[PDB]
Amino acid sequence: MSEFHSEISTLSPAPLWQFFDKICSIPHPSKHEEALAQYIVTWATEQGFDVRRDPTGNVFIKKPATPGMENKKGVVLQAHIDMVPQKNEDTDHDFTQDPIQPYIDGEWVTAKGTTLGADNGIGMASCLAVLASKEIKHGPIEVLLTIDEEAGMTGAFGLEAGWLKGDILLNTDSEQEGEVYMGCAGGIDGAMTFDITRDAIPAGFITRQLTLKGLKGGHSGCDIHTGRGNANKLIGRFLAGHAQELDLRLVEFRGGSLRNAIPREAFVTVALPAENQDKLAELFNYYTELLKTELGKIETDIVTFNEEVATDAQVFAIADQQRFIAALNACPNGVMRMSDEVEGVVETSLNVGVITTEENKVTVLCLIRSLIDSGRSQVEGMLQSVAELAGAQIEFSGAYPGWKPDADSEIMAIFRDMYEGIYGHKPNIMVIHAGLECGLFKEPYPNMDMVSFGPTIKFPHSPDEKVKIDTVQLFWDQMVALLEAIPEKA
Ligand SMILES: [Zn+2]
Ligand SMILES: [Zn+2]
Repeated sequence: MSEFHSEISTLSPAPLWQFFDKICSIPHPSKHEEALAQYIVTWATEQGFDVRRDPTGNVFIKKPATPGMENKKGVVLQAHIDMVPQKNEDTDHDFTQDPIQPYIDGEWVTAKGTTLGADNGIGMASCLAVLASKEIKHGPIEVLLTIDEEAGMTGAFGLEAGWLKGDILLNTDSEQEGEVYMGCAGGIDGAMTFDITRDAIPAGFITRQLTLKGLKGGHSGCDIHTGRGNANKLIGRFLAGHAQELDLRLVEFRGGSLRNAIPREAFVTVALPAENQDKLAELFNYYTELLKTELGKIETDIVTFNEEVATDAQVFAIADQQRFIAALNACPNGVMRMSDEVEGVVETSLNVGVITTEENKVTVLCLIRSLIDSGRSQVEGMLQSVAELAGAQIEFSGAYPGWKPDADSEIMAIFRDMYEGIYGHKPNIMVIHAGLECGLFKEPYPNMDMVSFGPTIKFPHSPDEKVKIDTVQLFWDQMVALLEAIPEKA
Protein backbone atom coordinates (compact mmCIF):
# COMPACT_ATOMS: atom_id res chain seq x y z
CA MET A 1 0.00 0.00 0.00
CA SER A 2 2.46 2.55 1.28
CA GLU A 3 5.66 0.53 0.74
CA PHE A 4 4.86 0.00 -2.91
CA HIS A 5 8.41 -0.50 -4.15
CA SER A 6 9.57 -2.95 -1.40
CA GLU A 7 10.92 -6.37 -2.49
CA ILE A 8 10.07 -9.50 -0.54
CA SER A 9 13.45 -10.98 -1.63
CA THR A 10 15.34 -8.20 0.17
CA LEU A 11 13.87 -8.64 3.66
CA SER A 12 16.30 -10.17 6.14
CA PRO A 13 17.44 -12.91 6.26
CA ALA A 14 17.58 -12.56 2.50
CA PRO A 15 18.54 -16.09 1.46
CA LEU A 16 15.35 -17.52 3.05
CA TRP A 17 13.02 -14.69 2.02
CA GLN A 18 14.37 -15.20 -1.50
CA PHE A 19 13.53 -18.90 -1.23
CA PHE A 20 10.13 -17.88 0.07
CA ASP A 21 9.61 -15.53 -2.92
CA LYS A 22 10.42 -18.53 -5.13
CA ILE A 23 8.12 -20.94 -3.21
CA CYS A 24 5.33 -18.33 -3.54
CA SER A 25 5.79 -18.30 -7.33
CA ILE A 26 5.09 -22.02 -7.85
CA PRO A 27 1.60 -23.29 -6.95
CA HIS A 28 1.46 -25.94 -4.22
CA PRO A 29 -1.94 -26.55 -2.49
CA SER A 30 -2.48 -29.84 -0.72
CA LYS A 31 -2.16 -32.78 -3.09
CA HIS A 32 -0.35 -30.69 -5.79
CA GLU A 33 3.11 -30.78 -4.27
CA GLU A 34 4.57 -32.25 -7.51
CA ALA A 35 5.74 -29.10 -9.23
CA LEU A 36 7.51 -27.90 -6.14
CA ALA A 37 8.91 -31.25 -5.07
CA GLN A 38 10.64 -31.39 -8.43
CA TYR A 39 12.00 -27.89 -8.19
CA ILE A 40 13.48 -28.57 -4.78
CA VAL A 41 15.02 -31.86 -5.87
CA THR A 42 16.42 -30.61 -9.20
CA TRP A 43 17.67 -27.58 -7.24
CA ALA A 44 19.27 -29.68 -4.53
CA THR A 45 20.91 -31.83 -7.21
CA GLU A 46 22.54 -28.76 -8.90
CA GLN A 47 24.12 -27.98 -5.54
CA GLY A 48 25.36 -31.59 -5.37
CA PHE A 49 23.31 -32.91 -2.45
CA ASP A 50 22.34 -36.53 -2.14
CA VAL A 51 18.67 -36.07 -2.72
CA ARG A 52 16.28 -39.06 -2.67
CA ARG A 53 12.54 -39.42 -2.55
CA ASP A 54 10.49 -42.09 -0.79
CA PRO A 55 7.54 -44.27 -2.09
CA THR A 56 4.99 -41.86 -0.52
CA GLY A 57 6.45 -38.61 -1.91
CA ASN A 58 8.48 -36.95 0.86
CA VAL A 59 11.80 -35.26 0.06
CA PHE A 60 15.01 -36.00 1.96
CA ILE A 61 18.17 -34.00 1.40
CA LYS A 62 21.53 -34.77 2.93
CA LYS A 63 24.18 -32.21 3.74
CA PRO A 64 27.40 -33.26 5.51
CA ALA A 65 28.76 -31.30 8.48
CA THR A 66 30.87 -28.19 8.04
CA PRO A 67 34.53 -28.89 9.17
CA GLY A 68 34.70 -29.23 12.94
CA MET A 69 31.45 -31.06 13.83
CA GLU A 70 32.02 -34.18 11.74
CA ASN A 71 31.68 -35.89 15.14
CA LYS A 72 28.05 -35.70 14.19
CA LYS A 73 24.88 -35.38 16.18
CA GLY A 74 22.61 -35.75 13.15
CA VAL A 75 19.69 -33.34 12.86
CA VAL A 76 16.52 -33.27 10.77
CA LEU A 77 14.95 -29.96 9.71
CA GLN A 78 11.33 -30.41 8.74
CA ALA A 79 8.49 -28.60 7.13
CA HIS A 80 5.62 -29.57 4.88
CA ILE A 81 5.34 -28.57 1.18
CA ASP A 82 1.63 -28.23 0.67
CA MET A 83 -0.02 -24.91 1.35
CA VAL A 84 -3.74 -24.42 2.04
CA PRO A 85 -6.04 -23.21 -0.79
CA GLN A 86 -8.34 -20.42 0.37
CA LYS A 87 -9.28 -17.44 -1.68
CA ASN A 88 -11.07 -14.28 -0.87
CA GLU A 89 -14.70 -14.50 -1.94
CA ASP A 90 -14.28 -12.08 -4.88
CA THR A 91 -10.85 -12.51 -6.60
CA ASP A 92 -9.71 -14.78 -9.43
CA HIS A 93 -7.30 -17.52 -8.36
CA ASP A 94 -6.77 -21.00 -9.76
CA PHE A 95 -4.81 -22.52 -6.91
CA THR A 96 -3.62 -25.45 -9.03
CA GLN A 97 -2.16 -22.93 -11.47
CA ASP A 98 -1.71 -19.39 -10.07
CA PRO A 99 1.20 -18.02 -7.95
CA ILE A 100 0.85 -16.36 -4.56
CA GLN A 101 1.34 -12.64 -4.84
CA PRO A 102 2.98 -11.84 -1.50
CA TYR A 103 3.22 -8.17 -0.56
CA ILE A 104 4.52 -6.06 2.33
CA ASP A 105 2.13 -4.05 4.50
CA GLY A 106 3.79 -2.65 7.64
CA GLU A 107 5.12 -5.19 10.14
CA TRP A 108 3.53 -7.97 8.04
CA VAL A 109 3.67 -9.80 4.73
CA THR A 110 0.37 -11.05 3.33
CA ALA A 111 -0.98 -12.19 -0.06
CA LYS A 112 -4.09 -10.52 -1.35
CA GLY A 113 -7.33 -12.34 -1.87
CA THR A 114 -5.53 -15.55 -0.86
CA THR A 115 -3.86 -17.69 1.85
CA LEU A 116 -0.12 -16.96 1.90
CA GLY A 117 1.31 -20.38 2.73
CA ALA A 118 3.78 -18.70 5.06
CA ASP A 119 3.32 -22.03 6.82
CA ASN A 120 5.81 -23.23 6.41
CA GLY A 121 6.65 -20.92 3.53
CA ILE A 122 8.49 -19.48 6.50
CA GLY A 123 9.59 -22.91 7.67
CA MET A 124 10.69 -24.73 4.51
CA ALA A 125 12.41 -21.74 2.93
CA SER A 126 14.25 -21.71 6.23
CA CYS A 127 15.18 -25.35 5.64
CA LEU A 128 16.34 -24.47 2.17
CA ALA A 129 18.27 -21.44 3.37
CA VAL A 130 20.31 -23.66 5.76
CA LEU A 131 21.06 -26.12 2.96
CA ALA A 132 22.37 -23.29 0.72
CA SER A 133 24.09 -21.40 3.59
CA LYS A 134 27.92 -21.43 3.49
CA GLU A 135 28.65 -20.05 6.95
CA ILE A 136 26.56 -21.90 9.53
CA LYS A 137 28.91 -24.25 11.35
CA HIS A 138 26.51 -27.21 11.55
CA GLY A 139 26.87 -30.96 12.17
CA PRO A 140 25.46 -33.52 9.69
CA ILE A 141 22.04 -32.65 8.30
CA GLU A 142 18.88 -34.11 6.80
CA VAL A 143 15.91 -32.09 5.63
CA LEU A 144 12.48 -33.68 5.57
CA LEU A 145 9.85 -32.13 3.38
CA THR A 146 6.55 -33.87 3.99
CA ILE A 147 3.58 -33.90 1.68
CA ASP A 148 0.17 -32.88 2.99
CA GLU A 149 -0.42 -31.40 6.45
CA GLU A 150 -3.84 -29.99 5.55
CA ALA A 151 -5.35 -33.09 3.93
CA GLY A 152 -5.12 -35.71 6.67
CA MET A 153 -1.34 -35.30 6.66
CA THR A 154 -0.89 -38.26 4.33
CA GLY A 155 2.89 -37.73 4.04
CA ALA A 156 3.43 -37.72 7.80
CA PHE A 157 3.05 -41.51 8.19
CA GLY A 158 3.97 -41.52 4.53
CA LEU A 159 7.07 -43.61 5.37
CA GLU A 160 9.10 -45.02 8.29
CA ALA A 161 12.63 -45.57 9.66
CA GLY A 162 15.98 -46.24 8.00
CA TRP A 163 15.56 -43.03 6.04
CA LEU A 164 16.93 -40.80 8.74
CA LYS A 165 19.64 -40.86 11.35
CA GLY A 166 20.09 -38.34 14.17
CA ASP A 167 17.90 -38.65 17.25
CA ILE A 168 16.79 -35.03 16.83
CA LEU A 169 14.12 -33.32 14.72
CA LEU A 170 13.31 -29.67 14.20
CA ASN A 171 9.82 -28.96 13.05
CA THR A 172 9.23 -25.42 11.90
CA ASP A 173 5.45 -25.75 11.84
CA SER A 174 4.44 -23.89 15.04
CA GLU A 175 3.11 -20.35 14.63
CA GLN A 176 4.64 -18.27 17.46
CA GLU A 177 8.08 -16.81 18.22
CA GLY A 178 8.89 -17.89 21.80
CA GLU A 179 6.44 -20.81 21.78
CA VAL A 180 7.84 -24.31 21.58
CA TYR A 181 6.28 -27.79 21.51
CA MET A 182 7.68 -30.86 23.23
CA GLY A 183 4.59 -33.02 22.90
CA CYS A 184 1.03 -33.47 21.70
CA ALA A 185 -2.01 -35.70 22.07
CA GLY A 186 -2.95 -38.55 19.76
CA GLY A 187 -6.62 -39.22 19.31
CA ILE A 188 -9.29 -41.66 18.26
CA ASP A 189 -12.96 -41.39 17.30
CA GLY A 190 -15.39 -43.65 19.12
CA ALA A 191 -19.02 -44.48 18.42
CA MET A 192 -21.37 -46.23 20.83
CA THR A 193 -24.52 -47.34 19.06
CA PHE A 194 -27.75 -48.72 20.45
CA ASP A 195 -30.27 -50.92 18.70
CA ILE A 196 -33.55 -49.62 20.07
CA THR A 197 -37.22 -50.47 19.60
CA ARG A 198 -40.20 -48.27 20.45
CA ASP A 199 -43.49 -48.62 22.32
CA ALA A 200 -46.27 -46.04 22.01
CA ILE A 201 -46.88 -43.18 24.43
CA PRO A 202 -49.25 -44.33 27.20
CA ALA A 203 -52.60 -42.57 27.78
CA GLY A 204 -52.45 -39.00 29.09
CA PHE A 205 -48.67 -38.63 28.84
CA ILE A 206 -48.14 -34.93 28.05
CA THR A 207 -44.84 -34.58 26.08
CA ARG A 208 -42.21 -32.01 27.00
CA GLN A 209 -38.83 -30.83 25.68
CA LEU A 210 -36.31 -30.27 28.44
CA THR A 211 -33.41 -28.35 26.94
CA LEU A 212 -30.07 -27.07 28.22
CA LYS A 213 -27.84 -24.50 26.52
CA GLY A 214 -25.70 -21.37 26.81
CA LEU A 215 -22.77 -23.51 27.88
CA LYS A 216 -19.49 -21.83 26.87
CA GLY A 217 -18.52 -24.97 24.95
CA GLY A 218 -15.05 -25.15 23.46
CA HIS A 219 -12.69 -27.37 21.59
CA SER A 220 -12.42 -30.91 23.03
CA GLY A 221 -8.63 -30.66 22.90
CA CYS A 222 -7.08 -27.37 23.93
CA ASP A 223 -10.06 -26.53 26.26
CA ILE A 224 -10.64 -29.81 28.13
CA HIS A 225 -8.72 -28.90 31.33
CA THR A 226 -11.15 -26.06 32.12
CA GLY A 227 -14.32 -26.55 34.16
CA ARG A 228 -16.55 -26.34 31.05
CA GLY A 229 -19.77 -28.35 31.24
CA ASN A 230 -20.80 -31.06 28.79
CA ALA A 231 -24.42 -30.51 27.77
CA ASN A 232 -24.89 -34.22 26.87
CA LYS A 233 -23.80 -35.41 30.24
CA LEU A 234 -25.72 -32.93 32.32
CA ILE A 235 -29.03 -33.95 30.74
CA GLY A 236 -28.05 -37.57 31.21
CA ARG A 237 -27.21 -37.00 34.87
CA PHE A 238 -30.70 -35.62 35.30
CA LEU A 239 -32.53 -38.56 33.75
CA ALA A 240 -30.21 -40.96 35.53
CA GLY A 241 -31.10 -40.19 39.13
CA HIS A 242 -34.65 -39.12 38.37
CA ALA A 243 -36.35 -40.74 35.34
CA GLN A 244 -37.91 -43.77 37.05
CA GLU A 245 -38.85 -41.91 40.25
CA LEU A 246 -40.66 -39.46 37.90
CA ASP A 247 -41.86 -42.32 35.59
CA LEU A 248 -41.01 -40.36 32.41
CA ARG A 249 -40.41 -42.01 29.06
CA LEU A 250 -37.89 -41.05 26.45
CA VAL A 251 -38.50 -40.07 22.85
CA GLU A 252 -35.63 -37.87 21.68
CA PHE A 253 -32.01 -37.08 22.73
CA ARG A 254 -29.95 -34.70 20.60
CA GLY A 255 -26.82 -32.94 21.79
CA GLY A 256 -23.67 -31.25 20.63
CA SER A 257 -22.35 -30.57 17.12
CA LEU A 258 -19.26 -32.74 16.47
CA ARG A 259 -16.77 -34.76 18.57
CA ASN A 260 -14.27 -31.93 18.03
CA ALA A 261 -16.13 -29.58 20.35
CA ILE A 262 -17.37 -29.68 23.94
CA PRO A 263 -21.14 -29.82 23.45
CA ARG A 264 -22.82 -26.62 24.55
CA GLU A 265 -26.43 -27.31 23.71
CA ALA A 266 -28.29 -30.55 24.20
CA PHE A 267 -31.85 -31.59 24.68
CA VAL A 268 -34.18 -34.42 25.40
CA THR A 269 -37.87 -34.57 24.62
CA VAL A 270 -39.76 -36.91 26.90
CA ALA A 271 -43.25 -38.22 27.58
CA LEU A 272 -44.68 -38.17 31.16
CA PRO A 273 -48.06 -38.30 33.00
CA ALA A 274 -49.58 -34.78 33.05
CA GLU A 275 -49.75 -35.35 36.89
CA ASN A 276 -46.00 -35.02 37.30
CA GLN A 277 -45.79 -31.89 35.09
CA ASP A 278 -45.35 -29.43 37.98
CA LYS A 279 -43.07 -31.91 39.77
CA LEU A 280 -40.84 -32.31 36.69
CA ALA A 281 -40.92 -28.54 36.01
CA GLU A 282 -39.89 -28.00 39.62
CA LEU A 283 -37.31 -30.80 39.80
CA PHE A 284 -35.83 -29.52 36.55
CA ASN A 285 -35.76 -25.93 37.75
CA TYR A 286 -34.29 -27.15 40.97
CA TYR A 287 -31.77 -29.21 39.00
CA THR A 288 -30.82 -26.31 36.74
CA GLU A 289 -30.30 -24.00 39.71
CA LEU A 290 -27.95 -26.50 41.29
CA LEU A 291 -26.00 -26.48 38.04
CA LYS A 292 -25.39 -22.70 38.37
CA THR A 293 -24.35 -23.19 42.01
CA GLU A 294 -21.89 -25.89 40.75
CA LEU A 295 -20.65 -24.39 37.44
CA GLY A 296 -21.54 -20.72 38.15
CA LYS A 297 -17.91 -19.62 38.39
CA ILE A 298 -16.75 -20.88 34.93
CA GLU A 299 -20.22 -21.23 33.35
CA THR A 300 -21.83 -17.78 33.36
CA ASP A 301 -24.76 -18.04 30.98
CA ILE A 302 -26.43 -21.34 31.82
CA VAL A 303 -29.97 -21.52 30.61
CA THR A 304 -32.50 -24.32 30.47
CA PHE A 305 -35.94 -24.43 28.86
CA ASN A 306 -38.98 -26.68 29.29
CA GLU A 307 -41.63 -26.32 26.58
CA GLU A 308 -43.95 -29.07 25.33
CA VAL A 309 -44.86 -30.33 21.89
CA ALA A 310 -46.96 -33.46 22.37
CA THR A 311 -46.02 -35.08 19.04
CA ASP A 312 -46.05 -38.84 18.33
CA ALA A 313 -43.54 -40.34 18.75
CA GLN A 314 -43.10 -43.93 19.85
CA VAL A 315 -41.20 -43.83 23.14
CA PHE A 316 -38.05 -45.95 23.79
CA ALA A 317 -38.83 -49.35 25.15
CA ILE A 318 -38.07 -49.47 28.89
CA ALA A 319 -35.05 -51.82 28.68
CA ASP A 320 -33.55 -49.62 25.96
CA GLN A 321 -34.22 -46.40 27.89
CA GLN A 322 -32.66 -47.96 30.93
CA ARG A 323 -29.44 -49.29 29.33
CA PHE A 324 -28.79 -46.19 27.25
CA ILE A 325 -29.17 -43.90 30.24
CA ALA A 326 -26.98 -46.02 32.58
CA ALA A 327 -24.46 -46.11 29.74
CA LEU A 328 -24.48 -42.38 29.13
CA ASN A 329 -24.19 -41.79 32.90
CA ALA A 330 -21.55 -44.40 33.72
CA CYS A 331 -19.44 -43.43 30.75
CA PRO A 332 -16.29 -41.39 31.63
CA ASN A 333 -15.87 -37.83 30.33
CA GLY A 334 -13.47 -34.90 30.63
CA VAL A 335 -9.91 -35.43 31.91
CA MET A 336 -8.81 -38.94 32.77
CA ARG A 337 -5.29 -38.21 34.01
CA MET A 338 -2.94 -35.27 34.41
CA SER A 339 0.70 -35.63 33.36
CA ASP A 340 3.38 -35.97 35.96
CA GLU A 341 6.29 -35.51 33.61
CA VAL A 342 5.13 -31.97 32.92
CA GLU A 343 3.90 -29.48 35.40
CA GLY A 344 0.06 -29.43 35.04
CA VAL A 345 -0.73 -30.76 31.55
CA VAL A 346 -3.60 -33.09 30.62
CA GLU A 347 -2.26 -36.54 29.77
CA THR A 348 -5.54 -38.26 28.80
CA SER A 349 -9.10 -37.12 28.13
CA LEU A 350 -12.29 -37.75 26.25
CA ASN A 351 -15.32 -35.78 25.17
CA VAL A 352 -18.77 -37.26 24.72
CA GLY A 353 -19.44 -34.65 22.05
CA VAL A 354 -22.44 -35.76 19.91
CA ILE A 355 -25.64 -37.65 20.58
CA THR A 356 -28.29 -38.30 17.92
CA THR A 357 -31.42 -40.45 18.20
CA GLU A 358 -33.43 -41.69 15.23
CA GLU A 359 -36.05 -44.44 14.86
CA ASN A 360 -34.36 -47.67 16.07
CA LYS A 361 -30.88 -46.21 16.63
CA VAL A 362 -29.27 -44.06 19.29
CA THR A 363 -25.69 -43.18 18.58
CA VAL A 364 -23.20 -41.67 21.00
CA LEU A 365 -20.05 -40.16 19.48
CA CYS A 366 -16.90 -39.25 21.34
CA LEU A 367 -13.20 -38.57 20.93
CA ILE A 368 -10.40 -39.78 23.16
CA ARG A 369 -7.22 -37.75 23.31
CA SER A 370 -3.92 -38.66 24.93
CA LEU A 371 -0.17 -37.96 24.92
CA ILE A 372 0.63 -41.49 26.00
CA ASP A 373 -0.88 -43.75 23.35
CA SER A 374 -0.93 -46.43 26.03
CA GLY A 375 -3.48 -44.32 27.96
CA ARG A 376 -5.64 -43.87 24.88
CA SER A 377 -6.12 -47.62 24.79
CA GLN A 378 -6.72 -47.71 28.49
CA VAL A 379 -9.70 -45.38 27.86
CA GLU A 380 -10.95 -47.23 24.79
CA GLY A 381 -11.17 -50.34 26.95
CA MET A 382 -13.33 -48.55 29.51
CA LEU A 383 -15.73 -47.41 26.83
CA GLN A 384 -15.89 -51.02 25.66
CA SER A 385 -16.51 -52.20 29.22
CA VAL A 386 -19.50 -49.82 29.33
CA ALA A 387 -20.56 -50.66 25.74
CA GLU A 388 -20.45 -54.36 26.72
CA LEU A 389 -22.40 -53.93 29.98
CA ALA A 390 -25.04 -52.01 28.03
CA GLY A 391 -25.53 -54.41 25.12
CA ALA A 392 -24.39 -51.66 22.72
CA GLN A 393 -21.70 -51.52 20.04
CA ILE A 394 -18.61 -49.32 19.73
CA GLU A 395 -16.36 -48.92 16.72
CA PHE A 396 -13.05 -47.10 16.70
CA SER A 397 -11.38 -45.31 13.82
CA GLY A 398 -9.53 -42.10 12.94
CA ALA A 399 -6.69 -43.19 15.22
CA TYR A 400 -3.50 -41.09 15.20
CA PRO A 401 -0.36 -41.25 17.37
CA GLY A 402 0.52 -38.83 20.15
CA TRP A 403 3.88 -37.37 21.14
CA LYS A 404 4.96 -38.03 24.75
CA PRO A 405 6.88 -35.17 26.38
CA ASP A 406 10.28 -36.14 27.83
CA ALA A 407 11.35 -33.64 30.49
CA ASP A 408 14.80 -32.13 30.02
CA SER A 409 15.44 -34.15 26.90
CA GLU A 410 18.72 -32.99 25.31
CA ILE A 411 17.15 -30.71 22.69
CA MET A 412 14.39 -29.22 24.81
CA ALA A 413 17.05 -28.34 27.39
CA ILE A 414 19.35 -26.83 24.80
CA PHE A 415 16.65 -24.89 23.02
CA ARG A 416 15.50 -23.62 26.38
CA ASP A 417 19.00 -22.55 27.37
CA MET A 418 20.11 -21.38 23.92
CA TYR A 419 17.04 -19.11 23.68
CA GLU A 420 17.87 -17.90 27.16
CA GLY A 421 21.35 -17.05 25.82
CA ILE A 422 19.78 -15.06 22.94
CA TYR A 423 16.89 -13.52 24.86
CA GLY A 424 16.79 -12.22 28.44
CA HIS A 425 14.27 -14.98 29.29
CA LYS A 426 12.87 -18.45 28.45
CA PRO A 427 10.44 -19.42 25.67
CA ASN A 428 6.89 -20.46 26.49
CA ILE A 429 7.51 -24.21 26.06
CA MET A 430 4.23 -26.14 25.70
CA VAL A 431 2.23 -29.33 25.19
CA ILE A 432 -1.00 -29.04 23.20
CA HIS A 433 -3.78 -31.46 23.75
CA ALA A 434 -4.07 -31.68 19.95
CA GLY A 435 -2.67 -33.28 16.79
CA LEU A 436 0.46 -32.05 15.05
CA GLU A 437 2.42 -33.59 12.16
CA CYS A 438 5.51 -34.15 14.32
CA GLY A 439 3.33 -36.53 16.37
CA LEU A 440 3.00 -39.05 13.55
CA PHE A 441 6.79 -38.85 13.44
CA LYS A 442 6.94 -40.76 16.72
CA GLU A 443 5.38 -43.92 15.20
CA PRO A 444 8.72 -44.88 13.61
CA TYR A 445 11.75 -43.28 15.36
CA PRO A 446 10.33 -43.18 18.93
CA ASN A 447 14.02 -42.89 19.79
CA MET A 448 13.93 -39.41 18.23
CA ASP A 449 12.96 -36.54 20.47
CA MET A 450 12.11 -33.21 18.89
CA VAL A 451 10.88 -29.65 18.95
CA SER A 452 8.49 -27.48 17.05
CA PHE A 453 8.79 -23.69 16.85
CA GLY A 454 8.53 -21.03 14.13
CA PRO A 455 7.83 -17.40 13.18
CA THR A 456 4.63 -15.66 14.26
CA ILE A 457 1.94 -16.04 11.59
CA LYS A 458 -1.63 -14.88 12.29
CA PHE A 459 -4.84 -16.17 10.65
CA PRO A 460 -3.38 -19.05 8.71
CA HIS A 461 -5.86 -20.85 6.40
CA SER A 462 -7.56 -17.54 5.56
CA PRO A 463 -7.13 -14.71 3.03
CA ASP A 464 -5.86 -12.91 6.18
CA GLU A 465 -2.79 -15.07 6.78
CA LYS A 466 -0.39 -12.25 7.75
CA VAL A 467 3.17 -13.06 8.94
CA LYS A 468 5.24 -10.78 11.19
CA ILE A 469 8.45 -9.92 9.31
CA ASP A 470 10.61 -9.18 12.34
CA THR A 471 10.03 -12.62 13.82
CA VAL A 472 11.18 -14.39 10.69
CA GLN A 473 14.59 -12.91 11.52
CA LEU A 474 14.18 -14.25 15.10
CA PHE A 475 12.96 -17.63 13.96
CA TRP A 476 16.06 -17.89 11.81
CA ASP A 477 18.34 -16.66 14.62
CA GLN A 478 17.51 -19.55 16.92
CA MET A 479 17.22 -21.87 13.98
CA VAL A 480 20.91 -21.01 13.60
CA ALA A 481 21.81 -20.66 17.26
CA LEU A 482 20.80 -24.20 18.04
CA LEU A 483 21.95 -25.92 14.82
CA GLU A 484 25.47 -25.09 16.10
CA ALA A 485 24.63 -25.56 19.79
CA ILE A 486 23.93 -29.27 19.04
CA PRO A 487 26.13 -31.71 21.14
CA GLU A 488 28.07 -34.60 19.61
CA LYS A 489 27.34 -38.33 19.68
CA ALA A 490 30.43 -40.54 19.49
ZN1 LIG B 1 -1.47 -25.45 8.25
ZN1 LIG C 1 1.14 -26.23 9.05
